[PDB]
Amino acid sequence: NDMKLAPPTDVRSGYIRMVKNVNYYIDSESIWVDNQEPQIVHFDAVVNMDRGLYVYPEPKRYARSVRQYKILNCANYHLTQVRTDFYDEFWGQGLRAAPKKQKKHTLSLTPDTTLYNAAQIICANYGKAFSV
Repeated sequence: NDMKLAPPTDVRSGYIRMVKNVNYYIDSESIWVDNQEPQIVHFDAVVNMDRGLYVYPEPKRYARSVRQYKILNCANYHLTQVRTDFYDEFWGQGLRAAPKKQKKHTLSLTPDTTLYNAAQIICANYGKAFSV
């Protein structure tokens, strides 16, 4: 209490920063385009946080960041949250802790949100070679 964090303002290489959330990044190495349907793209989002989350078995230990596995369908902008892991270092690495069960859901993305601008960037470089 309150265990606040000052998240890094220097962007680690390979990480693509979002406009709306300056602590929300796409991990560039993790991007995988689907072989069967090229419009489907899998990627990790990484969030460096404001406040340590004590999610670990040992409660002296707090996560500095989240790594979330996402699946994006560039045709309809449906975004599936697959998975979430907690890391004790920034940039989704370090000692890992995951929730007891994974909450999974698919959203239909709308304009003017962080996830939707993420999609715009992904689908313009990954699904296809350009935007429209």
